[PDB]
Amino acid sequence: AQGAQQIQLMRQQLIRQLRTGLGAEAVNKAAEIVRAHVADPQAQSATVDRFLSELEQMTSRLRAASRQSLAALVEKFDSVAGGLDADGLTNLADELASVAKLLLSETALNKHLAEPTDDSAPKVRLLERLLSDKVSATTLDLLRTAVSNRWSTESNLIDAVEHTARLALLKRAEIAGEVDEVEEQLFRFGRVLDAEPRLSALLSDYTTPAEGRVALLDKALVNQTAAALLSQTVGLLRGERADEAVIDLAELAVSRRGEVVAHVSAAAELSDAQRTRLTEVLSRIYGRPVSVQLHVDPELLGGLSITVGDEVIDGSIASRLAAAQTGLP
Amino acid sequence: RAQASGEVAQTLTQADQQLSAQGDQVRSGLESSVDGLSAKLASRILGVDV
Amino acid sequence: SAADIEGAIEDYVSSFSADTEREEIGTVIDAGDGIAHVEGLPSVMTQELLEFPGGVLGVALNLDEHSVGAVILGEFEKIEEGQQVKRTGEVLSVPVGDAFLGRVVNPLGQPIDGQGDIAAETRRALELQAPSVVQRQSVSEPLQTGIKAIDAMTPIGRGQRQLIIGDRKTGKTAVCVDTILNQREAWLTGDPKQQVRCVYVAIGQKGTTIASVKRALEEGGAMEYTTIVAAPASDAAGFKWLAPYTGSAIGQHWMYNGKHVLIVFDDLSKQADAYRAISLLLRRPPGREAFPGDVFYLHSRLLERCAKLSDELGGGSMTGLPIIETKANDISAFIPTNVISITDGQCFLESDLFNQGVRPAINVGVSVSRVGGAAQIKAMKEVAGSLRLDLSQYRELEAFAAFASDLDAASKAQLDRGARLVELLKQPQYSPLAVEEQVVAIFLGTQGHLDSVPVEDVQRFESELLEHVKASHSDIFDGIRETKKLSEEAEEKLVSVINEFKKGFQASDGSSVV
Amino acid sequence: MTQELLEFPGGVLGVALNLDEHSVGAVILGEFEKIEEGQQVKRTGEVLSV
Amino acid sequence: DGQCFLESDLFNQGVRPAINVGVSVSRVGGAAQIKAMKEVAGSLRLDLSQ
Amino acid sequence: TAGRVVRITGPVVDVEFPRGSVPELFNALHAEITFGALAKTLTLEVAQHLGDSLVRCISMQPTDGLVRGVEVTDTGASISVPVGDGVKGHVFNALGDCLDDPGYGKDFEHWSIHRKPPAFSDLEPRTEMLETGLKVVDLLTPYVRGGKIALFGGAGVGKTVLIQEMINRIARNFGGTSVFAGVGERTREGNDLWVELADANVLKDTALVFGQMDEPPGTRMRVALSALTMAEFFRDEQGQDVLLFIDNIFRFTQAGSEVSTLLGRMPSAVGYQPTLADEMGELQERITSTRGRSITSMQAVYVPADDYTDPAPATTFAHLDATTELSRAVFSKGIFPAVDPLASSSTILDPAIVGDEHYRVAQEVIRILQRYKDLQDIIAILGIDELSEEDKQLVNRARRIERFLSQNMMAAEQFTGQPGSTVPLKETIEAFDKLTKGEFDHLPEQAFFLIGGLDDLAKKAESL
Amino acid sequence: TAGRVVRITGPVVDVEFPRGSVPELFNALHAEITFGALAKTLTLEVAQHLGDSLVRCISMQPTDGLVRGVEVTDTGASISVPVGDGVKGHVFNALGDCLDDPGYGKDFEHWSIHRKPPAFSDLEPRTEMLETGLKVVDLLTPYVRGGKIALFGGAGVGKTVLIQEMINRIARNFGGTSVFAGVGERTREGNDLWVELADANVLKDTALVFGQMDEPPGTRMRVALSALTMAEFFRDEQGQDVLLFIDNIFRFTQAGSEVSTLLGRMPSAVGYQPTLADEMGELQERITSTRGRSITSMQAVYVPADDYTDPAPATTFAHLDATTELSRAVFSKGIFPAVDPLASSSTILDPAIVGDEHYRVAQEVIRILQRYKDLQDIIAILGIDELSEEDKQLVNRARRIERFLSQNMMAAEQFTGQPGSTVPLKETIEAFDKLTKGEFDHLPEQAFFLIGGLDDLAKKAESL
Ligand SMILES: Nc1ncnc2c1ncn2[C@@H]1O[C@H](COP(=O)(O)OP(=O)(O)OP(=O)(O)O)[C@@H](O)[C@H]1O
Ligand SMILES: [Mg+2]
Repeated sequence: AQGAQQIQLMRQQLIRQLRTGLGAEAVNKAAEIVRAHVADPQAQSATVDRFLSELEQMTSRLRAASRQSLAALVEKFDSVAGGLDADGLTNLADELASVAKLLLSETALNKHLAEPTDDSAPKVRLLERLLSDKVSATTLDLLRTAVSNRWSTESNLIDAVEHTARLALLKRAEIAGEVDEVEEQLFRFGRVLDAEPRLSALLSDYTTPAEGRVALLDKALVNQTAAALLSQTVGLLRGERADEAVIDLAELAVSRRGEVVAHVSAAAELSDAQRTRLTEVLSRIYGRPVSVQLHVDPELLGGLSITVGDEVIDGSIASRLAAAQTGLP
Repeated sequence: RAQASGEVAQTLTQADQQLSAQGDQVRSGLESSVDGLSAKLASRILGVDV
Repeated sequence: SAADIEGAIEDYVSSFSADTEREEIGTVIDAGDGIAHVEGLPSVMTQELLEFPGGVLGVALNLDEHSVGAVILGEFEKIEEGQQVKRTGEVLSVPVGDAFLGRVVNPLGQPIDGQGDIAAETRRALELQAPSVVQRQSVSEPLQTGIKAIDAMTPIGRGQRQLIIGDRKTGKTAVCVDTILNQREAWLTGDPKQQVRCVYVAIGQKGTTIASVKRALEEGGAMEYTTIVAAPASDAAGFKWLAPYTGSAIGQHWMYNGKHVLIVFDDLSKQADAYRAISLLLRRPPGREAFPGDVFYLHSRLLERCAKLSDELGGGSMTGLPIIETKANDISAFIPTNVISITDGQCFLESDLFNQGVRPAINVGVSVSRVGGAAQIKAMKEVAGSLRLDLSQYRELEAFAAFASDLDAASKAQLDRGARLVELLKQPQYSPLAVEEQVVAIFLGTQGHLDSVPVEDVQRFESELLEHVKASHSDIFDGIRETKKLSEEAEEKLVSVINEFKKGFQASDGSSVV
Repeated sequence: MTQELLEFPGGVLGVALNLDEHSVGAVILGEFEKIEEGQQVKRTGEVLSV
Repeated sequence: DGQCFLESDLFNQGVRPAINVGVSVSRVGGAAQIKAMKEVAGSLRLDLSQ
Repeated sequence: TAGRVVRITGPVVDVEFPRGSVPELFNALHAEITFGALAKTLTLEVAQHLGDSLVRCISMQPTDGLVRGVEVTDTGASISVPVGDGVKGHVFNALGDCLDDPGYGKDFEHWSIHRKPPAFSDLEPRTEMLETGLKVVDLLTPYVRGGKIALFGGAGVGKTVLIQEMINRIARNFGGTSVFAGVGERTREGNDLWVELADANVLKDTALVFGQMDEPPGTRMRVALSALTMAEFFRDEQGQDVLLFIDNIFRFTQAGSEVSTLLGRMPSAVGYQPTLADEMGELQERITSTRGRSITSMQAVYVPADDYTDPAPATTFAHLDATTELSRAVFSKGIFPAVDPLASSSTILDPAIVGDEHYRVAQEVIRILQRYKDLQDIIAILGIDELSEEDKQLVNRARRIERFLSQNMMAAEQFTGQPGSTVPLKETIEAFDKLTKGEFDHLPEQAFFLIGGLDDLAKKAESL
Repeated sequence: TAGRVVRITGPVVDVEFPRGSVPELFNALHAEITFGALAKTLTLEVAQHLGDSLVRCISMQPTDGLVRGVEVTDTGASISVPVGDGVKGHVFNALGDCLDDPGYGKDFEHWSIHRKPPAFSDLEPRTEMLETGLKVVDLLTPYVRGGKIALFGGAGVGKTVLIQEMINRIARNFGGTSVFAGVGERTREGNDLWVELADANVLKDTALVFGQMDEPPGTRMRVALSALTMAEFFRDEQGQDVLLFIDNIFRFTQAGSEVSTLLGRMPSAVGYQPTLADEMGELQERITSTRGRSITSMQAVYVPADDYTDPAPATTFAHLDATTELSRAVFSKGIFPAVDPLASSSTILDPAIVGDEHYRVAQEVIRILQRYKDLQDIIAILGIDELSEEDKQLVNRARRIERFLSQNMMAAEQFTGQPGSTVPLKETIEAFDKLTKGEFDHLPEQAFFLIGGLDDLAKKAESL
């Protein structure tokens, strides 16, 4: 009886690997057929339309104390900006970046300045003596709140000063009416520096002298807003990857506007109608205004893929090929 | 037990030969079936008629 | 064959559909030694099955402010930094059903015996809660192991939790395999109330050892009703960690349907040794013997899922036979100390008894069953209640073996009795006795019929007597079996046939008997 | 001061052992149950004394 | 490649250099001796351990 | 307003709270588990403040299925048990939720399990003796009103029967109440206890709190305080004397060490928590007599490695005042309640607390039983005839003494049908004084078994 | 495109790579050392991914001379070593380079050191006995042809001489192919093996891979896998039966324990890596034999501090079918080969396989020696004349069994001068059956010591 079951199971294993190889050949031939079908632009348009219509039918790193302190610092920056002007914001961003460099270099000063206290008055006085003659008074008025508040780590004070300088530069960009161009260029440079891993890794020079990275940016890489932002960021990079830093710059820009960036992948650039339909559909899905950073690629031929936040909605010939290929018996 | 073991080994050899012949014969047809299966799966993978 | 080969693929094609549903994504930041740290997955839940793009699985056993620590269940090599990790909506869950009977499965319910795919009947989470105080019932009916030294002195009732604690190569696997083999006489009768099912969870065994156990069960027909959950040492720490919960789920499905189940954990020491690896790799704080703090909660939440259910829940039961490997007989180590306190009883195997010729080597007097006589049929209670007393008196008198002639007659008799009871409890492996037979075996001893047989012949005398009575006087075994009591008339006929046989029996010295 | 006796709002006392650059690790005397985040702690001005 | 385990209890009881012949060993053995010593001492360690 | 889970590492869970809403430690917080197969209202106990509005907590239930960012609501109070006369007759978990009837007791007054022991000025300054009425207990190992008794039980040595007996004793003689703290209870034997006390109909006088082994060490630790808080209500408010059973205290220490390791605290000696003695005292210093009413306790106590120097049993024995030990070697003789008169002991058996006559009688009984426990070797190896006329004149008294320590007791009333006897203390002393002097040698051994005193001894002997 | 070293600490190295060029786990990286005599190309194995595109690697060769910022190039594949009939008769290092003839293997087929073990479907339990001709082995711990044999033993108890003797006995007559992995083994005995195999001409069928202890942890780890992959080639791709010797397998885990703390693994118990069981299983499961193609493994296992409770031996025990078990106690009594007959064990020693004639004698010998070890404590203090006549006769038989289990091994010529002996299995069973039944109690105790069989026993007894 063991032999009888053994021969039956040998037969069953034979038919099973038969079915497996036949399914593999079938899915490979279907892959070739659909890869030939994907060549036509009308077919890609149909695929993206089907996926878009289907969809139509369908600060974080910081801990609590630093989070509250950064929120309050931005609330005061709101009051400062309500009276600011472009020419003044230009200097505000540079002076905030200068004090960020100071705190990043004179670490002994920074550790005292970031001390968590409610009676922070001495720290303010320490700043008042040290900076009152070096930088304009508005920067001091904002750094007063930056220092008085509480921070979870000595790093978050520098982070908040850098963030405030970045917001001031972005506010200059917004008042000048370049809100869209600066975002476009930030994403352009994001994808560039993500595709150029040699110069971008060389930009993460926080072990090397920063002015070299600054001059390298000036030589290699334009609206003066994006250039100022990149130069400030590489000057204050503190070991973060340059590409992931510039992409965070763009994320912050679009989130400051109020929207969120949804990265899109497709075989080719769609017409304006598809872009507007996709933006409206994504806004419906996630309940916010949105901007699409189309990272077109041929490898993901067919369909349409989107990733926003930590979530994905993916449709492509390749992803559905993976789904079909992994389901074989 | 030894006699039954010999019978089992004979069954195993018969299985080997029968399944080799059946595998060849059935793969002969599977080669044809594969074209239609792949044609239909090309439609299912695309999510539209092809 | 061709028709079904093509039809299966045709139906697969027909049933394929779009995966358009949105899902959350993470990315691996660290990977090493079986652990992967995944950033993102904000909505992840503890113990959630993550899937990595090479077709790999993780458990999401640790969640930090910004990272998820996932133990990897297999093929860890294929993981890399930057890999897109998707989350399933599901906590650790395994298929269950009668199809698992006769199969070897990994801790995810996937077949590893190389036979066809298992027909899943249902799916159960590995970590559902145990039956509470109000759902359970008293452990009143036996789980016959077919080992004389257990069923007579440390009995196991179905619903009990009995620890096979001992050294290496001392007969633990042997004892539990005999327990599994003995259930066939119950299985062959299609009454689910008698019919026991078995699950042999192999943790950290080498493949050929699991195969040896499978062959020993096939040789005994136990694969009609026995499942093996195999975490061979080749497989990741996570598989060794989840094998017992997979077995417990497979058994719990049968238990809640009203079947009776026997779970053998072989060995829980390596379950703990695997959870320790997982925990130390996840940087959890260590404690005694480098185990994590919850190493008790690891085993308790397992063994306490063994229970006997009330009539309101079908009356089912799951009987745990956990095995543990002690080091230098230190039953005082951490994990042994834990399981000794979690389990209802302990069948201590010891290497000295094993070498002295006392096999299955249970160190009676130290071994105990807190359930006690409730796990025995009335006949076995009556016949074996005196056995523990006689063996304790022998455990005292054995020092006087040198002076058996000076010893007082009343205790000289007890010494001669004890030696023969010890020989009576010896038993070769893979030869479990039905209760009907070991009732008579113990009756030969406690009622003093062996007293004239030379000690060295006892094992054969019994083996001959039961062969005579089994073949010629079956009504005795039939009575004990069908009425669970050794009635006075059957006792008298049993004594008559014992003397009938004992006149023909011949011993080593050629002497006569009585 | 090091080994200063600090009073916590629940009437509780503690000994200032580890004077860090910006923090003061103290051993609480009595019901540490009554001690929690954000509580104002003030100086007795007395070294550990009875 | 070998041990000369000097037991203090042998040293005290007059056995000096105090080599514990039982645990001590030289695994190169006879190859580290001249033929004469291999003759006369070929098994001296085992005789003294016994 | 409420908090958020931010880290989960097994039973340990970290909860972020706003600046001004942080809970004080040992508070109970509730969280959601919504995945259907594991849905729960997870209970968390605040153990530490990690700083930055973030609290490190230990879970009372399996954290499987918890999600980061899930809402956590502070109850504003510690784990609180229902207390009252209504908890008698019911079985509870460590969190004060009934198993027999979910949702029961939620209407009762709730007392926080974390409360300080009686003030120094309220304690009793001298050790009163507990007249339970059991001969062997009253004579050889007098219990203490407000003290603790180790109970070295075992399999099939009558532990549950002695438990039922002491429950009946306190409930009927003292008009009191009993609370059974099952720490690390095997679910099987917990159900066995539930059904056995229901059959004996003593459940109506007992409140059971089971921290089952199924549960993380948080509840296996806090259940002793849960039961002790029910007892503290019965003592402080209802004015009853109480008998708090703990089974097993070593598992309370073990769960404390497991929680200590989970929270990240460096282990002490053998591997217990550094706070070992502090929390063992928090539990034990609270079982005491106040204002004329007391909580007595019988604590089943494991002893790892049989080492009475291990920190856990050593710390346990620093508190408890008596030691009752049950032996199979005595149970197998039919001597119920099977208290081993020689292994057992009490710190009150000194002529300062007990009277001088009591001490002398108990010491003579111990001397006779020691002689017999030494002679049993001769009895077994050489027979009784090997003993001299004086050694036999002693053994004849020893047999009858050890028999007379047996008693027809209210727990046996379930099976023998005969009522359980309560023997006054003076009568026990005046019985064993005469019995040791030999005034009853002429009676057969069968006359002394399971008899409730001296007048009952006569009633049995003269009829036999 | 290429990477750069960032940090160096001992044999472990940290290497940064561009975002998309990070190498997979267990890939081989090459980095140059350019100082003087140390100048060499350095192989590193990727052990971990540390994030930020960093990867932590173990240097197969000493890091001395290595410089921060130096370029590192990934091979795109794991460590690969030559496989084929041509590697027989040659000596290799873990990296697969020939020690004897540099550059020899660079044209062979190269197999990755790392590969999954065979499926559970490919495995069957082996039951064929292997006759070695050593009394103790063939009787009490018989070996399995196609199984995983082991020679446990503390430091100095003779593992290397025993493994070389097993090579002399098996690989000499064995018709198939043989492989010898020197894992953390002494170089001197490796050379003695090389020249002995060369002299016996067995070398033509023996492939040697040496990672001797002078080599850093990386190569001490991967040398076992490099030899095992040649064994696995001879198994899978050719079918020719194989022998795989390994001295010493313990070092494989030990090397890992040296790197674990540098790799950022928290240490476990007495101080091994937490992965201990996982690594040891991933290695041992590959040494198995699939159906129809055998690998007869013979791996000597070091036992730290002679403590068989050490996690490493305790985990190794699981992966073996036959465990010869040396001990310093037996070695101190001159009972070389020093096998502890009571500790040693074998799965094949069942009457169903070895036959009742063999099993009976083996179990009787074990019973006698166990009683002897039980009685030694008495004998040392009370004396021999204080025993029963039966115990005393058993003692005089056990003392002779102990010394008859000793055997003049051929590899132990240098230990004894006299030539070695091979004792057939039938004669072993006959001799020990006679011994256990007292047919040699009249011979002097010394006649059994280091004698090969009954004829030599008689000749030596008549020499005394
Ligand atoms: N009851 C028995 N009678 C005779 N021999 C036995 C008995 N039980 C076990 N043995 C012998 O002991 C050996 C098996 O031991 P077993 O496999 O039970 O140990 P184990 O607990 O499984 O150890 P490990 O799990 O470490 O392998 C075999 O050689 C077998 O013949
Ligand atoms: Mg086993």
